Amino acid sequence: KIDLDLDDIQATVLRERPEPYYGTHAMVRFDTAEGGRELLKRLLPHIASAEKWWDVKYAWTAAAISYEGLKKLGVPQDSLDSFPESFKVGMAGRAEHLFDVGENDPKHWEKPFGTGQVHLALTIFAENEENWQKALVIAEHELEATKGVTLLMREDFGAQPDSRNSLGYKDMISNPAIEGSGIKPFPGQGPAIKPGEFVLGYPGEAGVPLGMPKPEVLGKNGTFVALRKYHTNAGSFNRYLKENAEYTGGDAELLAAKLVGRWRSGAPLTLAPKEDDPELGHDPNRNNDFTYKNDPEGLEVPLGSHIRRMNPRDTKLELLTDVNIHRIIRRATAYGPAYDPKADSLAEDKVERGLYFIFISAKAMDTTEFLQKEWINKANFIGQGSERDPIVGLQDEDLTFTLPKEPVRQRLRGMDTFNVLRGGEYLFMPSLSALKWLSELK
Ligand code: HEM
Ligand SMILES: [Mg+2]
Ligand SMILES: [Mg+2]
Ligand SMILES: [Mg+2]
Repeated sequence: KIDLDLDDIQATVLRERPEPYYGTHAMVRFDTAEGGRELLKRLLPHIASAEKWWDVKYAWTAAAISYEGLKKLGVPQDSLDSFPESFKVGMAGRAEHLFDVGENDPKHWEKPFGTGQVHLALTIFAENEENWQKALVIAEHELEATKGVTLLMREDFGAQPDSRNSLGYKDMISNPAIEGSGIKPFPGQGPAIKPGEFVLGYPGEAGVPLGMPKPEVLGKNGTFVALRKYHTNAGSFNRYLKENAEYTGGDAELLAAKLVGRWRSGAPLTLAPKEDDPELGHDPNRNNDFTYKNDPEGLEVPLGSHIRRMNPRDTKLELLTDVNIHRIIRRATAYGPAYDPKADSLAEDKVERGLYFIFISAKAMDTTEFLQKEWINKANFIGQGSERDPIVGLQDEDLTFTLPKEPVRQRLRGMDTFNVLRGGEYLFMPSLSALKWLSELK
């Protein structure tokens, strides 16, 4: 059944990223309360809802608002107080619960981020360059027309060869299935998570709705967003694959597969353990149909590989854990020059490429802080001590990655931080009704 008011929920909460994809991220500041309210009234016609999210849509526009954004809009103090504390503090201010330290410390963040300047994040997704522009010109026009707001930054994304990300992996394969979305999960995508884990106003896994913003028109059919921008050091990554390829029989593509858990083509190593299977990788009805019940030792998908860290499935962990409450919906967008596998100079790390991530969840701040602190930058849950995620963890050359083989558990060292945080924000992705309410304040 459809249990979700799809016509009130923003499209981005349920729509997969288009294939191929083009778009733009835009960070906006509200100079005056009335400027903010007006921008929303002008954008609101162009914010698509999640109606028939399984159908084709050549472009849609998303909007998500920071605490500072809500404050400036004039949201009353008793409504501001109903948002979680983490959201109030903002992402930079919560760096300690995110292990955003070292290279990722907020003092190094790119300009708009981490300062409270970002009030409104606008994202345009599109499947061809023509509808990207059509929606872009519409966005730019309404911005120009709104005195009282200024566009802080703007960056285009997508147009990647074969849609691969900034390290050449097929991304956007595994996202949680939502009970009540109207669509049965792809094989191996189950189980359908209770809808209140991802949309406010609805029961979660524990049977009751999560704490949500007040009044009901502001919080219902909304959700929370963790937006993070990374810079990718593909030079360092490439040199790492070459240096350590001896440990996977000279095959650098197998080593790239062991660090993520999937070949760059998308095939998971549980379904393609010895050689790539690019047709498997491209097929949504095949590329996710697996668990780890027959791989308890990480011989196929290593325990500390990226996808297995982020979604352990039936892996035995240290402490009891309901994986269902630690899921996140991801929208990844690669930006910058396309990834090149032969490029391994030091200067390749200086090419401005990377990823934007929009992580969506009714408790997005909690789950992002949880994943960052417990499953990316530690390995106690998998019994590998201080090993950290090879793709996005804050690496130290003397930390290791354990690559299980026959009959020896090989250890690798000398990793650099391959994806460096350039900034981020905790945002609130409001319902279509809540957006209208915000535009009619005061
Ligand atoms: C920063 C650079 C990152 C890169 C290059 C990257 C890349 C990937 C790739 C290639 C996959 C496999 C494709 C797929 O399963 O859809 C994946 C899966 C996943 N990643 Fe990341 N990712 C990054 C950051 C993050 C972060 C910060 C998080 C969470 C805090 C995250 C959470 C996940 C999850 C939940 C999955 C799905 C696992 C599953 O259901 O099997 N990723 N990522
Ligand atoms: Mg949307
Ligand atoms: Mg490259
Ligand atoms: Mg960059």
